[PDB]
Amino acid sequence: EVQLQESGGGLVYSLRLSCASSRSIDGINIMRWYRQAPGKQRGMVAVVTGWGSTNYVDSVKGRFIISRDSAKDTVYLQMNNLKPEDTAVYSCNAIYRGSEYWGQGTQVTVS
Amino acid sequence: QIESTQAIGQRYETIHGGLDSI
Repeated sequence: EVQLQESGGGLVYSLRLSCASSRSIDGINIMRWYRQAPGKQRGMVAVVTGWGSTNYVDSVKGRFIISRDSAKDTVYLQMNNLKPEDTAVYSCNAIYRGSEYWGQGTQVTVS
Repeated sequence: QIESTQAIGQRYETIHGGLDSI
């Protein structure tokens, strides 16, 4: 039982993105991002856990970063290297007792 | 138990989407 919140819309010529988390922080086992270009299947982008792990999808090395603020029950992912295709519907979930966890998401832009 | 039934929750939202289309 977890809940999920995010952020990061609009276009800049800087560059911005993130999400957040809700419940019982630092049960932060596999806590992973997802992304869905519309009319396509699901997709996982970046994975970060409690143990300072850092691994990404084959497309966002250089393009992205994972961050983990244990204080205000949140995990961060900050976009870099503007390129529009990253426009999509998003999600930012985690795993706890192995239960399928999911949220809502956000969008990305051009120019 | 609870983990199974939460998987079940999300998975019937999937079910309801499919049933809507069909």
